[PDB]
Amino acid sequence: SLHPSIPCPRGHGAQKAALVLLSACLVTLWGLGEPPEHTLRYLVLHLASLQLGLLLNGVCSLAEELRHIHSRYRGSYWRTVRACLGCPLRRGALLLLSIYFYYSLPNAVGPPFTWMLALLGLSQALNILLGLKGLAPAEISAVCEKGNFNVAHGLAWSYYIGYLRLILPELQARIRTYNQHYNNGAVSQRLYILLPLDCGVPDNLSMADPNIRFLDKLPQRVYSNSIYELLENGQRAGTCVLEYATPLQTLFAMSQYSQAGFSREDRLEQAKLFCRTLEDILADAPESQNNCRLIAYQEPFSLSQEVLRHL
Amino acid sequence: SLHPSIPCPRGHGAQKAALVLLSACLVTLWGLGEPPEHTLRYLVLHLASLQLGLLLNGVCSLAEELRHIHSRYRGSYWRTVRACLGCPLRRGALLLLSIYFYYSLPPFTWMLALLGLSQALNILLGLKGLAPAEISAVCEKGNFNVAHGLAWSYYIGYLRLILPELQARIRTYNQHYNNGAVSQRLYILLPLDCGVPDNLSMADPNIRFLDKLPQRVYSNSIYELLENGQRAGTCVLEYATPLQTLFAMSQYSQAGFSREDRLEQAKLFCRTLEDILADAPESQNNCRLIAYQEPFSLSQEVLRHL
Amino acid sequence: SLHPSIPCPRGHGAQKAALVLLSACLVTLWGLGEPPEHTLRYLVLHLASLQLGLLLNGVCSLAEELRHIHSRYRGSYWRTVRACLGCPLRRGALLLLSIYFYYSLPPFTWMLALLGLSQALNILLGLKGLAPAEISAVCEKGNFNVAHGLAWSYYIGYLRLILPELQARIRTYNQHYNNGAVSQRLYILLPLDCGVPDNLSMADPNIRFLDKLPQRVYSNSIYELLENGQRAGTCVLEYATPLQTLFAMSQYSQAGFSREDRLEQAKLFCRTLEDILADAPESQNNCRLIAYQEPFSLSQEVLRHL
Amino acid sequence: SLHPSIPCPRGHGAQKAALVLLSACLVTLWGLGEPPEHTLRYLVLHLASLQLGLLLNGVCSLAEELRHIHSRYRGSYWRTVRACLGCPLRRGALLLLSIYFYYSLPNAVGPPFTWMLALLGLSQALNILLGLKGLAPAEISAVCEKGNFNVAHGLAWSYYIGYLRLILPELQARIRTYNQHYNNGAVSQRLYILLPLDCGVPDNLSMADPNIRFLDKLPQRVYSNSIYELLENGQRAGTCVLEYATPLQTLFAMSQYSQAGFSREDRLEQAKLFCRTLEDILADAPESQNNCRLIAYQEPFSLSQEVLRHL
Amino acid sequence: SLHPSIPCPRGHGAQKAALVLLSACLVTLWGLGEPPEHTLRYLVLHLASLQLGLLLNGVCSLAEELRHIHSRYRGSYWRTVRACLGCPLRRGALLLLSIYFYYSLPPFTWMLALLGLSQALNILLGLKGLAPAEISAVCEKGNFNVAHGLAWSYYIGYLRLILPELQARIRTYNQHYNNGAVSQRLYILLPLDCGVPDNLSMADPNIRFLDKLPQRVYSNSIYELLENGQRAGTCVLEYATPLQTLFAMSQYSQAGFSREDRLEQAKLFCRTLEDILADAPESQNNCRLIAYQEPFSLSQEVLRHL
Ligand SMILES: CCn1nc(C)cc1C(=O)Nc1nc2cc(C(N)=O)cc(OC)c2n1C/C=C/Cn1c(NC(=O)c2cc(C)nn2CC)nc2cc(C(N)=O)cc(OCCCN3CCOCC3)c21
Ligand SMILES: CCn1nc(C)cc1C(=O)Nc1nc2cc(C(N)=O)cc(OC)c2n1C/C=C/Cn1c(NC(=O)c2cc(C)nn2CC)nc2cc(C(N)=O)cc(OCCCN3CCOCC3)c21
Ligand SMILES: CC1(C)C(=O)N(Cc2c(F)cccc2Cl)c2cc(C(=O)NCc3c(F)cc(F)cc3F)ccc21
Ligand SMILES: CC1(C)C(=O)N(Cc2c(F)cccc2Cl)c2cc(C(=O)NCc3c(F)cc(F)cc3F)ccc21
Repeated sequence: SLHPSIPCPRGHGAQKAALVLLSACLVTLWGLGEPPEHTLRYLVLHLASLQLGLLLNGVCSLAEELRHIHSRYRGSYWRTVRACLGCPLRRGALLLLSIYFYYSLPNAVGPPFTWMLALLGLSQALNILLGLKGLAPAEISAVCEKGNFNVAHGLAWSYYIGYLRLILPELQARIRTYNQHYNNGAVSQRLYILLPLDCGVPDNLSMADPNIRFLDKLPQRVYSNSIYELLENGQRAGTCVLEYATPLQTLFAMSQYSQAGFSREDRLEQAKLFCRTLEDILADAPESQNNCRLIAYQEPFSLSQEVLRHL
Repeated sequence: SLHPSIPCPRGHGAQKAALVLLSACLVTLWGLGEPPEHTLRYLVLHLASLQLGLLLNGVCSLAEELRHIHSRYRGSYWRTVRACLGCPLRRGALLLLSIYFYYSLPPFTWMLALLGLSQALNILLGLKGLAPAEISAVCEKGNFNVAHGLAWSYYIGYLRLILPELQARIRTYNQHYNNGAVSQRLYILLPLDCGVPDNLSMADPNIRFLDKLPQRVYSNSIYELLENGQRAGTCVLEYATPLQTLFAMSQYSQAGFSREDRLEQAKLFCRTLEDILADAPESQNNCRLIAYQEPFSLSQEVLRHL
Repeated sequence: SLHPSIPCPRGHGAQKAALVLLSACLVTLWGLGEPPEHTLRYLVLHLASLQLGLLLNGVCSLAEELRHIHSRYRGSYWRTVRACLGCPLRRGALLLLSIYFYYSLPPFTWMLALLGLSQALNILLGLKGLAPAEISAVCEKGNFNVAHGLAWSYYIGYLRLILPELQARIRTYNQHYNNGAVSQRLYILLPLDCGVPDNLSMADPNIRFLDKLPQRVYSNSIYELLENGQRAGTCVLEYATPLQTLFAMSQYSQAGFSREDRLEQAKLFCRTLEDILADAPESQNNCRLIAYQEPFSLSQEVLRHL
Repeated sequence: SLHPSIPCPRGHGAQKAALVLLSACLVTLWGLGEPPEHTLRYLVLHLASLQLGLLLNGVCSLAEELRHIHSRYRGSYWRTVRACLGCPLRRGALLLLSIYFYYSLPNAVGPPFTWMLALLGLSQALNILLGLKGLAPAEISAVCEKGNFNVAHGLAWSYYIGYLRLILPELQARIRTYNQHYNNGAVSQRLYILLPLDCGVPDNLSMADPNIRFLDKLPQRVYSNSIYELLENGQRAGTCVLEYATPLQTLFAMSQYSQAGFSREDRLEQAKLFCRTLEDILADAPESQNNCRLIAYQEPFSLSQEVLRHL
Repeated sequence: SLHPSIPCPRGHGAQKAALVLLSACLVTLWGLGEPPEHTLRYLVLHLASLQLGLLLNGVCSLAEELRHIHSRYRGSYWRTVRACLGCPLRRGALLLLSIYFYYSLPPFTWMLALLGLSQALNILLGLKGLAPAEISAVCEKGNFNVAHGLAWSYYIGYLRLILPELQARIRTYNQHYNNGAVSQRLYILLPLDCGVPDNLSMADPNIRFLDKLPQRVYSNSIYELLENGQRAGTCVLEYATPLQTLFAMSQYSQAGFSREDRLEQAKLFCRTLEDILADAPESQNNCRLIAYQEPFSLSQEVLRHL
């Protein structure tokens, strides 16, 4: 909600679509009136074949993982087996069910047991070699945003743990001291962290818009926060402690280099994700309680207008 | 390499396994000896079913992304369809070819309904789950890991700004004071357990603080290294704060960052910091990384690198 | 009564629902008018199958606790069997009667093997899930809560030691001072959001710190109760520290305790603390519990109870 | 590990036994060689009946949870439905599967759809009213321990957050200062916390055993901690900051009161669980960086011997 | 956008031309409707002949690089074979498959000898020469250009080191100058004709040299911009010395750098310099590129950008 261009967390729309598709398929099956015994047997055989294919792919992965057991898996074999096949005992039970219900049940549509196993191994080898069973970017994004497999996650958490959680307490006291000592307008008691989505972070904040102009270094493990006054049609509508977000600058510098594999599309994606994650952390932090305000913006507009409307 | 516990980049053992499995499958198919027209039809049907399942999964993902199209994909349907279904042209051609072969190769709509029901059950319950090893491999290949971002930010923000002047400051200190020669390399420690005391001396009594390097300010601390009570050497010891941040991430509940994930990302962070510092112009053998896993004397490990 | 958003203890709505379901079942069996012998035979068979499934689940539980027998049950097999199978004599008699009826009522070993397989599948995959509402009801009934312990500790540890002396010290401060006299009741605030600032001024500027009560010392404070900028009274304001403890528990990842559970336990803590203080011999209406949920004027809410 | 009587966390042995039983059942089925389609159909129908019974139980639970919607569920029906029927879409899909399979598949042993529904409703009503489906205490304890549904966990976390986390940092400095002043042996730099499993906590630690005697009050929120010395055959072999665990005292007081429903067997179980939870928290917490040691004991034995052996 | 004569990056017009050609071929095949077996056999034979010709060309290339194996490829035969034969596995499989079709489809040795002779004549006389358009496309695809190196060196050596301090020096001179403030940007001139005078006075009398910026001895210059004989502003004009380097390169005979190539590389240099400066962190709109070619008024062109 910081900016309309920042994505929201993934919902359960896929589950709802799956439920609707299941209902439609059930309605079609009831309408056609085909025998249900064949339907159940074929569905069980299909699921058994899928489980056996997953087993074969997991074994193929285990073949390479066995050389990583000493380093990535603390020298334990059951850990590697679980990482290759998911839950060990549940998958084993599913495999036993597959074996029992394929070696016994009739197979009108499907190969015989050992011939089916050979053909399925051939198909799995073809999938591994040619990469047919790949992951579309939607699934990769969902996995990344579910298990927190990102770089924006790391950058935002580092920003909170290292810088914000350290200056948020003393910020109010220092602002109050500056207001009391110097009787020359008023200063808002919240640091406004700017979040340029396009990751364009100049070293000089005043160059973003001439209205934002530096006024004074806020008096004081040595944090220097330059305060800026906001000119509205040439008149100072107020002043505030304003600064950029350095993780966005590090994201941009990551995109510049060639040892990152981090392109402009990925840079913008991570900028949006970092802004959202920092919003979450600051919303649910004890230090950030009417203390700091995030101002996310994408240049298509003047910065002073948004800073003032948030003021 | 950096440490025996640090996982080396993934090898091609999966390709060797695929080759072995392909050889075994060819051997057994030749042994059984059945006409290949039936095999071809069955395999084409299998790929057709797999492609139809992928299409249904993409349809569900499209229904999910209908509410994120305007923000994630700049409000363009082409990007959303490509994200949910892979490459548009390639996947579309593959699905069309599979459908044509499926219709040509000898119930017609009943099979489609059964396949749709099976895919809906797979998506809802989650039978075809992604194994943790596959997820880790994909994330590492695509640089979708937290440690990569943390290490790159560490290099860009702190290392790149102090390494050029570290040698100059060390030389100034050496020409300003003597015995006691400080090493010209920043010995960055990488404790894989991620338990970092706020002071080196607290972590190990064999390590003593000596002085502070001359200096935004960048204060560095030169430490005394002890052995049997005698000073063996002095180096600019400095913990890698990204590991402390990983530990704090694992502490909080909002991160969803488990201890096993913490150790794995510590290993990845050390490895990618090695990779970054290997080719970094600012790194000219003036910064040596030390990785140690307590099952230990830290001072002995530091000296072994001297 | 304490707050509209605090859940009252569960009544017997499930009993009414069961009665309605039983009445509907009687109505529908009367409507069909099926012979009762077959109905009874099938009901007994279903109950025997459920008993056998419970027996197999208890066998699996006993296999699990065979290694815990030394600690959980002090090396006693009888207690282990009772824990894994409920009442020993009653469950044993019920299982024996069910087996006898199943043998008498008209495959036998095939059905037993299939029932064992079904129970193994239920235990492995986890089809027989537990409803979260049922889990919450069981926890509330059997005191398997966290807020229960939190509130009992807060009452026993702190309230029980200050409530007798709070009125005496309030009176001492009243006679020491002059005319609005401080209220002789403790207005313990209970912010259900669990976000407690260290100072009341930060929570609400209209509330101001005024003085400290005279004294193993409890430094209870006396605050200015400003309405429209004028002091309408004086009393002792004191946050509930178990709320801060629950907040810190929700913050950490080593608690298995989420924000939804945090609000749930704040509700339960307020409810059971009020229940304890209602019957507390030390409490003689000398401490008034004030609770609120932020959607708010704190000073006006406090003045309402004044 | 602290004491042989403290129960270890539940392992996956239950699933191991389940897999063993499944293998035995599969072997038995293969030996009998009954028509596999009959077995699969019967299993599907049994699972459908179980799902329908769970649906009826969830509906009955909702019938009482709906009156708590305004307070316990923040006034939302979706929350109540989710809390009564588990995951909404997954449970709905399972229910639709059960309905479709029962309405279509033949059943040699099984009532017709409406008559089966009536009989299952009667059985569910009987189970609810009479409590026939009695939850054995072992599974109740397993669920409570898995989901942190025990007062011991809350008391341990409160003990850590309120008291230990505020004194453990400065404890080392205070002990070092006291050692600097009074050179009259040396005091251990680790706080020892006594855990009486019998929940018998006297007000004075000295009266617990003659060999333990209070020496001096450690100089400093008043965190006055009394140091105690150990009389090994009349000699002060060691001295340390020793005190009881007040959560165990509160547990004993709870057991004394009749308004807690907190019996003696439950008191012992909760004492053990509190000890183990505090062990875990101190093991992983940063403040307890080899700063505190827990001495858990149960009187069937001298306390001083255990304290010395831990020293 | 920098200049009308600056070429845009190569598009995909050839893809559209191929689409039109394919459409015409499909239309004529549908119109004629000749049997497809002969068409397939002829096309397969033609493709196999093309593959065999490429194989023979690669064999000759390998015979050439048998002496460069130890210099260009560090003494590894596999890299040399890949260089002379494209992707090893893909092209090897293509050649094997083409051979398999060629043998399967029905003299044979005479055809192979004739194909070898045709390849020998193609290589010796260079019939399959690379048109300059294809060479330019490959160079712009793989970034094989003199302009690329020149612009990258200009950015990394000069612009990246003077863009930051230029604005500070300009601000100092602005709060040092009594009388029109100088612009805060570097107005780099990019004369596409590459005829650069040693001074701006010779370029146009309407532009006057005024002063030297305070100072690495970069020592930029500030000029007077005369409009109608009166000063309209002052900017830090500064030629692009890589253009002079390109001109001097074209002058000499050892460069192999004709005037056409000189103009092409000047245009490419300007385009890639703009591309680099667009994403350059040091560029904060403090350096405005100016390009101009006489079919001209330099002073008016500079005033337009103000
Ligand atoms: C960013 C690189 N990085 N990635 C990861 C992962 C870890 C690190 C890392 O190690 N950084 C770091 N370590 C230092 C140690 C010393 C020293 N003397 O030892 C000196 C340094 O440079 C001053 C140090 N720096 C760089 C600057 C750091 C701290 N800092 C930040 N941080 C971030 O923005 C940020 C981005 C991301 C992502 N995560 N974070 C949080 C860390 N913003 C600041 C704004 C102001 C201002 N407005 O004035 C002043 C600051 O510094 C004053 C505090 C100095 N204290 C710091 C700790 O205690 C000793 C010295 C600010
Ligand atoms: C809270 C953590 N925790 N969870 C469980 C379970 C057990 C404990 C625990 O161990 N607590 C504890 N033990 C101590 C021992 C010493 C010592 N020197 O030995 C010193 C301490 O700190 C001063 C001790 N503390 C913390 C302070 C505690 C008592 N106290 C509380 N109570 C709670 O908040 C609370 C929350 C929940 C839930 N349950 N409770 C009841 C305990 N509110 C207070 C408000 C004031 C004020 N502003 O006026 C002053 C207080 O105490 C001043 C000194 C009184 N003391 C002196 C020593 O004897 C005991 C009494 C207050
Ligand atoms: C839903 C439905 C009816 C369906 O559409 N298919 C696709 C399909 C084929 F794959 C193959 C042939 C026909 C159809 Cl029609 C399917 C498959 C099975 C099954 O058991 N496949 C086992 C199996 C193979 F068939 C080939 C193989 F190489 C390995 C393997 F392990 C069950 C039900 C279905
Ligand atoms: C696994 C297997 C073979 C099994 O062991 N039983 C136990 C059992 C009975 F319950 C009932 C009779 C015999 C057996 Cl033998 C079972 C039941 C069904 C079934 O459909 N039960 C519907 C159903 C009822 F019959 C009575 C009722 F009150 C509600 C109800 F919902 C399917 C498969 C099995």
